Amino acid sequence: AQYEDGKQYTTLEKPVAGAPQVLEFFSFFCPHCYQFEEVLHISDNVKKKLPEGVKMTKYHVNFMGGDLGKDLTQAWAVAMALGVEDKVTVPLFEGVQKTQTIRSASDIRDVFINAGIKGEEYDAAWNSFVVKSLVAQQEKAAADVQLRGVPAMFVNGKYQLNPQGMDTSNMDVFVQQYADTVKYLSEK
Repeated sequence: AQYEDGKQYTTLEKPVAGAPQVLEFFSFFCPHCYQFEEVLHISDNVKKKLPEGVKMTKYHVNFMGGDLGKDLTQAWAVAMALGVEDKVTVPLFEGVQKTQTIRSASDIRDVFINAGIKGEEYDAAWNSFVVKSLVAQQEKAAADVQLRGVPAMFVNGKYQLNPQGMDTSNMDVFVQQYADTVKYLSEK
């Protein structure tokens, strides 16, 4: 067929019940994730092609960057709680990987302040139990698919995108194949 298990996607041995419809995992430490987000704009091109009634979820992971990695998962929970993902994603990626000016929880916080989130508001969220449960959700989602690498995308808790089985000679064409594959899996 044109789409084949084991080629553009894989099937989870152990399907995950009640999983988000489209679930993407990343780390601000992850070099391919940087490419996916700032150069390829994967999350965005996927959404443009998702059928109506299909929601997209994006979670940060702990297993890269040690202590700072965990802080970033909590900051990403803060980002989700305040709904400011589209304001902090670029400066966090560049702060960790481009300028390398993010070295501590305080440096992460600076990114939010610079993005116009007020200090009291950031700190309140950071220390909130709503953010604690959002950290819990991120961890549990990754745990449910035995996640050992990023970037990763899962559709309906049963299919895992397989980008290594795609031509990367043209960046535009890779992105649409990725997006079209997600659309296909979504309609499965």
